[PDB]
Amino acid sequence: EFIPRPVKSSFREGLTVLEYFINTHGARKGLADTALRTADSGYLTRRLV
Amino acid sequence: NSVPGAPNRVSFAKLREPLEVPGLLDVQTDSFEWLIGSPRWRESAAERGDVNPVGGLEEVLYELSPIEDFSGSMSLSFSDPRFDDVKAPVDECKDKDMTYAAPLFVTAEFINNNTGEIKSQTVFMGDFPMMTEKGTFIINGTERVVVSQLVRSPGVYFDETIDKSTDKTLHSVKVIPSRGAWLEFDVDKRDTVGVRIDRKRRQPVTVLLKALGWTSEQIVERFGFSEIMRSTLEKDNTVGTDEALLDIYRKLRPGEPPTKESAQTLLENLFFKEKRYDLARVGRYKVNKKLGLHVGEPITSSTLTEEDVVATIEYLVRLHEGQTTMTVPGGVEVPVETDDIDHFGNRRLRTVGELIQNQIRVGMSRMERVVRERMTTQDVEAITPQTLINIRPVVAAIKEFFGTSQLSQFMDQNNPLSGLTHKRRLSALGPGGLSRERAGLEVRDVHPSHYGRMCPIETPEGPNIGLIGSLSVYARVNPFGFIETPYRKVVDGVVSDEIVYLTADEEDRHVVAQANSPIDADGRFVEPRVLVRRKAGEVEYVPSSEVDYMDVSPRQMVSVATAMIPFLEHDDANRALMGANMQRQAVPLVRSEAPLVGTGMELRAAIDAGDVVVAEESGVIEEVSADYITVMHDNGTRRTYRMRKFARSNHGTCANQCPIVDAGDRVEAGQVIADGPCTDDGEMALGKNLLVAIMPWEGHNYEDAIILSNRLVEEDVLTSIHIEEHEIDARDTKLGAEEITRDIPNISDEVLADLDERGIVRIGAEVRDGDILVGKVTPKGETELTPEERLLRAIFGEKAREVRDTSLKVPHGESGKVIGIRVFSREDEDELPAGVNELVRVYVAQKRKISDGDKLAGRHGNKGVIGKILPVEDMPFLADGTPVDIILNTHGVPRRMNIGQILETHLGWCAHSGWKVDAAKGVPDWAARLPDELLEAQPNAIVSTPVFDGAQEAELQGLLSCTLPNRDGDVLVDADGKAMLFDGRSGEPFPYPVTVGYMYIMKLHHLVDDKIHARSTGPYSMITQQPLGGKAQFGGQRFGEMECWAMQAYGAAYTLQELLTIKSDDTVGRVKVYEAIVKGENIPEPGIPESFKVLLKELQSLCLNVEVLSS
Amino acid sequence: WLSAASFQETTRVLTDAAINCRSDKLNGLKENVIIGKLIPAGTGINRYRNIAVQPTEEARAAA
Amino acid sequence: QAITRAMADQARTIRIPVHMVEVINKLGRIQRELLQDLGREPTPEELAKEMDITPEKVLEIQQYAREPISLDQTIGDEGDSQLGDFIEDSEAVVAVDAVSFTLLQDQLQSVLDTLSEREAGVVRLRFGLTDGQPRTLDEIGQVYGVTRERIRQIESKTMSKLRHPSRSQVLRDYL
Amino acid sequence: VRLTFADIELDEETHEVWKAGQPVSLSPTEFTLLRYFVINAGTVLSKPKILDHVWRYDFGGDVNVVESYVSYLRRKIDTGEKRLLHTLRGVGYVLREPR
Amino acid sequence: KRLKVVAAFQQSGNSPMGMVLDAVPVIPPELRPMVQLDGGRFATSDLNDLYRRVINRNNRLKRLIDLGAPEIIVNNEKRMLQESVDALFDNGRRGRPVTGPGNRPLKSLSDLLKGKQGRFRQNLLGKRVDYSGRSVIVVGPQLKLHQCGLPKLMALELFKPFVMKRLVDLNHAQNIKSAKRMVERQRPQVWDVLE
Amino acid sequence: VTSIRIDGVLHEFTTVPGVKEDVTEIILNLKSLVVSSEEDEPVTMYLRKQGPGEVTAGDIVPPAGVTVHNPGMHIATLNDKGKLEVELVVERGRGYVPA
Amino acid sequence: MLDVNFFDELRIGLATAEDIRQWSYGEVKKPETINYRTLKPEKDGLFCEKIFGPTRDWECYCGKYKRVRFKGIICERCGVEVTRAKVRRERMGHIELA
Ligand SMILES: [Zn+2]
Repeated sequence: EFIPRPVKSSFREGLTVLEYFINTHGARKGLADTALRTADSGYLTRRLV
Repeated sequence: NSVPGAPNRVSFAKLREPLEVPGLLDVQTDSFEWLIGSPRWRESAAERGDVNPVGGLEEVLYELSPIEDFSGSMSLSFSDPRFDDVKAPVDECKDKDMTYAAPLFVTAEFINNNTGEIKSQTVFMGDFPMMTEKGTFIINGTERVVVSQLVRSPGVYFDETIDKSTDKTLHSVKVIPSRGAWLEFDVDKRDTVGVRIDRKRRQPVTVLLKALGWTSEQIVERFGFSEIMRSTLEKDNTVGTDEALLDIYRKLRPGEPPTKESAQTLLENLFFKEKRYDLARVGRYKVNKKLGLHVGEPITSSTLTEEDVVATIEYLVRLHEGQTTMTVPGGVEVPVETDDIDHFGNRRLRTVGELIQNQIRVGMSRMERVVRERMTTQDVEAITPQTLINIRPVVAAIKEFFGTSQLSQFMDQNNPLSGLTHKRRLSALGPGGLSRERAGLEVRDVHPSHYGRMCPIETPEGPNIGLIGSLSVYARVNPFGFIETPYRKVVDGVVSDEIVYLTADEEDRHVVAQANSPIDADGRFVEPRVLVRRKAGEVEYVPSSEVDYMDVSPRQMVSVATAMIPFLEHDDANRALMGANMQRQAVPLVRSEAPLVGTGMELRAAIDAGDVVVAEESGVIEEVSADYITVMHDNGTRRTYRMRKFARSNHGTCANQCPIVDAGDRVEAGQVIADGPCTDDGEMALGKNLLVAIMPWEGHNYEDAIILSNRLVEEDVLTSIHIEEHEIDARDTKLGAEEITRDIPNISDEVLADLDERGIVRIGAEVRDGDILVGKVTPKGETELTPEERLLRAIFGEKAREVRDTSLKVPHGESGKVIGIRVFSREDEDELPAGVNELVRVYVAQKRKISDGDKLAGRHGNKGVIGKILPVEDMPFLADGTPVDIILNTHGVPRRMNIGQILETHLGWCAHSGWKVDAAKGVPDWAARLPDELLEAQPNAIVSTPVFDGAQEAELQGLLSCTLPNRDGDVLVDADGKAMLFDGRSGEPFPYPVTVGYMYIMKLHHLVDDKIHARSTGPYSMITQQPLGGKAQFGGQRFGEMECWAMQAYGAAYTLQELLTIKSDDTVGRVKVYEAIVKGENIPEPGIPESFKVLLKELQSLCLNVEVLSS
Repeated sequence: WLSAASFQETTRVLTDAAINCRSDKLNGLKENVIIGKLIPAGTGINRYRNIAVQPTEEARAAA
Repeated sequence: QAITRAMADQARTIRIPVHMVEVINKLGRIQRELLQDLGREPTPEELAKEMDITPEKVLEIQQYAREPISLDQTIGDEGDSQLGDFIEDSEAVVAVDAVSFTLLQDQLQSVLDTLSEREAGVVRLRFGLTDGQPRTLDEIGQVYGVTRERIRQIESKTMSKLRHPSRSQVLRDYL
Repeated sequence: VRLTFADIELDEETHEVWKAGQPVSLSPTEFTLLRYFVINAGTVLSKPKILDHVWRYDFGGDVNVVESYVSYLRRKIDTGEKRLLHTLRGVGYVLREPR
Repeated sequence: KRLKVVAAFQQSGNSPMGMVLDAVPVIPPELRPMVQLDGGRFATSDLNDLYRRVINRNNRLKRLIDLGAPEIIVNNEKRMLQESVDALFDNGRRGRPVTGPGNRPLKSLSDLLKGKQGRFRQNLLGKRVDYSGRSVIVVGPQLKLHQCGLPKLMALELFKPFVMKRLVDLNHAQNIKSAKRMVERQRPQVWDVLE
Repeated sequence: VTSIRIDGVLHEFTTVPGVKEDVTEIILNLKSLVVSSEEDEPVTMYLRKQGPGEVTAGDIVPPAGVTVHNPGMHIATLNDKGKLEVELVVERGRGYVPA
Repeated sequence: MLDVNFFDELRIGLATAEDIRQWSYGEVKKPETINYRTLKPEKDGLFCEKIFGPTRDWECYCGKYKRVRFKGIICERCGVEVTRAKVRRERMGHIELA
């Protein structure tokens, strides 16, 4: 889902503690999903070939 | 600075902190002290919860005691577990491959009541391994570290589910105790309530309640509001307490004839008897807190209770009804809600002490069973506790844990930061934890309760992403294994100086403010609505007169390693994670210059890593050398610190220590006396400051490649000492005893020049690949001699040559000098493994220089290999003529969002050049809030930038504006941090100014010398004739299924056939192809692979008639 | 059945093949790879593997 | 008796006779008893004194008591590969010493051809090069019609002249 | 260049053996057998090993000739029934020093 | 679903008696090697234990039936023999698997045929290959499209027989043994012919 | 200077007894020596010091025909038990040549 | 069936007792693998030379034949067949179930 309070600042001006916390939330979710997706795509292409 | 010898490091921090960082080794040290029962932990428990101070050993001894026989007239008990002086010092234990341990004694008392007898003895329970002052264990000369693990705390957990068939809300509860049988309740799709226990999908709650001795009238009078399960009761179709017990027995115990008493005794033994079911103390506390049973009582009776069971059922039915508050009869009022399984209020931390206690418990259970059998068998009135207790199970269990367990790992010591991060690390694998294949995205995610407990940035990037993390820099471990963090309190709107440690349970019942809030320097908040964290982890704006807690300081949310990353808030999360992970892979160089721009965490990390000698007592320094340092204390006594030199670490890196003190200077307690591998002046220094331009150059830095000057190779700026050890042993064999000797049969004389009379290479002799280190020969006698070999022997007149020389040779692919030799022999009282009469280890060191293919990195995840080392003349240079030291591509910065590295570059150039803010008419507006003693910095100054209370963009812009010239009047770097560079090849000035500065660059442990591999023909496996794998053997590349698919897609069949038949499996094919390739003829036809024949035989062995038909 | 067993459900495929006494013609690419003979694709086709080259008559005369 | 005999017969992968199993268990039991009594692991000499047997036999029993390990057990920290993937093949042909051996065969054939036919044949049937069997003095005498003493003399002369510098230097590298 | 162990001192060049320092004569085959034993002191040599090296390569006889030679050498140099020429059943003979 | 197997049995020449076994085969010992590794310790192939268990159960059963035993004892022995055979073929298929030291399940015959680490995928489709190498990658912007830069030590090791034969032909070494010696020592006269 | 030699050491990774300085860091300090030679052949110069003091580049005796130019640069620091004895061999050349 | 890479078909099917006995080169009836002292395979054991071929090339159980000339002749004293030890990777055994 989307947190109602977004990050008002940018990386140029620097982020705050909670802003970095939520950014880390999103980044960790993405880093896990790509790792799973690699193996999933490998299985899919193995079946296809 | 709180450190007497701390070098001055001006800081940009705007807000002060109330409390200093605690001991970074507390998580291990305090736990081990609790396990031992030391007086320090006794005092700690007395000052904090003196109600029941008991160590792990005392607790397990009291739980096991008193062992009772069937008769009951005689019994055994254990008490007073005491320790003894250690066997040997840590250095001696590491050198002689011993185990740093200490004897353990237990006062055993055997009592006999039939006639009256007391037998008191001091039984030697074994040699308990000890923990050094740095939180490490020494096992067989190796430094092992036990990483604390994260496990679900035993207790009661509620969950909610949507069936998705009728969209009906269902609720379930699980009571999971450690070392016990599951308890489960749920509501089904219909109104029926299920108590599926030990995987038996029947017996609704009513039959269990009846078996518990509860009448139907009692059930309806107590649990009356629950109309759904009241209807379930009306549909129980099983009336009678005895009938309920009969049903429960006949289901959970099939095959046995139920009896009147067996049902009751089995129902009791299943849950209410601690011999087969017991929640831990933490589990009992969690259940009591959840159900509001006891609030002013100590933890006892760890087994489950019928009152607890009925309270759980009431909680489940009330939660399903939609209630939000329950007062259990005889208990306090508690909220009613589901429990998150990944919340840190339930994910407890099993530490080193807890793991050791569990292993001791297993060993002592085995010992108790053995001793009970022995004391039943042996005669009475002639028995002794010494003759009763046998310590073999206990010592076997402790050895089986401390060795060969994934929760006790090698202490990687690439650098002190790597060691300190290996300690205070929270894993999620091993026994009692989820597996990597078992793991899921939900557990791998980040929880809002992680704030201040587990850092969400520092974690491995491999397949275990999210399963391993690091403790927060301010975190602490509560007595029950729950991670708690300190936070200050606010009253009336003013922040006090009081600090209270809060577990994640209470943090949901409060409103925690923000660390860098606009404090008014009096206590009030200048801005009414501030950003805070609410109960459910939400962040929102709340008026200042409503918050009740505040963060102690910034960086509380971050670990120790990541806290050393400057401008962290300017870096993206993934790149910051990459940089934090790479910080622990930096090798220690020969100088390790301190960084120009850093944070305040480096000094504390270096101090707490234990790699720098510190003055235990204040005093003057009497004499100083390269090996030892003598300190003349105040009270007459003097101390001598022995300083290790060129000691090989776990990963083959030097651990040199150097004095930093003089011959007359005074030193106070805690002051750094000698710096270690990656320390400068007492603060961590994992890299070097390099002059960097961030423009592309001729494509040699294309796609994350890095360009460097040749002066880095020349001046030894980036060089590392790598020490590798080689071992060989002489052991008795059926044909006699192999001996180490310089007399090797049928060898040349030149190759024996470096061997002394002992047969071992002389110290300091340069060695290269293919040489001989230890001259060892074994008794082979003779084998089948072919006629050609007989002819050769009889024509060259060789003697018997009765022995075969399996001498030690250096591995293929490295060289270097010889440091020292350690010789072990059983003829000199030295203890060796049985059958071995001589052991020799040779240390080889290489002064490895920087080269192309090596991996360099920054502190912001900007890694890269070295594309090309350029000559110093052919590099860009400023107008002053100083060439740039390192060139990085500019296309990698904006895409990856790591502008913090450019911020660090600008600040590093400012620090190197020095600055002075012209306060002619007041300080400028951007420098108004800038702290004093920072308005004027000498050249080559060192500044500290806290991760979140760092230097602002306006302040750094002003500092770049005031950038006082270098030697003559010249400002090489303009206002916006750029400069004009002259091309070193063509000579024309570069058309546009490029950004230049000073950046901290570290050399990672990915040297190409350790990765280059090639193979033409080597060893093969036994079952199948495929070549081996890995650089340990000669290797051989893995041509996998994807490679086969690509080969087939290309349409080239001959190359695939060759890669499969004559290069891997066909033995005659290999021999013939080698013969053809040496004699010059063309490659012969491939044959049938051996793996196919192996598969055919395997299929035939499975009673399958498989054959091949030619027509 | 060789290709099916190497792909997936090895025990089930082997049991079914053994029960049905099935035979593999070894004409498939995967089984050719497994047994080590030339795959029936690309340079493994007969029309490409069984070509015969020889110097031209004028070239041989001039040689 | 039946249980103990069956345990001794079928407990270990490598069969050990009961006469040795009994002494192995006795040595282990009294070794643990001595360790318990003394507080330190008993030394091999103490164990030998307790056995009333020599320390060499004590050590032989100790090394006999070892059991084999599974070749298929996981060796890595995680489950990636088995121990059987880390063991070489001693009996496998190295594919280079075979080429060295056949070239040595050709060179030895040429060197033998450089000498006289009589001496070359004497050496060949004496060392068994044409066939596997190295013939005896009586055999070479009866197949060549020469006295055994004369055959011994000519064999010694052939060996001495085959030790000659150029032949020795040529054959030296093949070792 | 001499080959010695404890009380046995064999000089090949002069072709003599010393057992506590008096002349003693041996048959040749026994002499080269003693030379093979002394050159490999402390290491057991197998019976086919000894037959192939110290006897001729194509020895078509039976093994016990080596045991007769060993008995000859023992009664020649090892007077007592506790010997320096040890025998290991099924593995062969060796010349160590008793411990 | 019953006919799909009944008719398959009917049409072919095989017999449904193949389900039961009166005798089982034994894989060749080289496919189940027992090797004395360095240090005197031994290593077994984890199939010898199952075969030994089956042999022990069969011998005990035949001894019991020859001597004369109660029918319940004979039936228990027969059940043990059947369980041992099932463990040898498909360990863990029925009930808990038979486990060795360290509480790890013994691998059976079919256990080395299924899965990614099984023989079919890990040893037949893919293979370890000689005359091959690996190392890190750097940028080669001065090279052409059809060219790559190979380390000289890596290329020497890869092309070892080629360079050995060529240097023997050039009379730099008298024979293959000397050629191998000079290649291993990396003599200066090796790179010139290596190019 | 291309090669050095200390009497009490055997390789660069040891420590001379009595001197606070290490061998490797002594080498690195010696890296900053500037000289001027007139003889192309290798030339040896000596440095001998004993007693408590800071040995610099002014205590090294250059043979005639060569010149040292930075004698005030620091080399090592000794103690009462300290004793330094090193020999430096120097040659001409151009550019950077590794060890 | 001649291993010449000329395979028209590859067949599988259920194996009967007669087929298993045809495959088998002998019957193993002893759960012994290696002698603990001589380190040699035991007779009629899981590694029996008589059943599975000689351990060493051109060698009988004790050494009555040790030459390549004795091609394919079984030893009268032991019963092993003098051939290449690689046949130990091809010969198959069987056991008779009670
Ligand atoms: Zn025989």
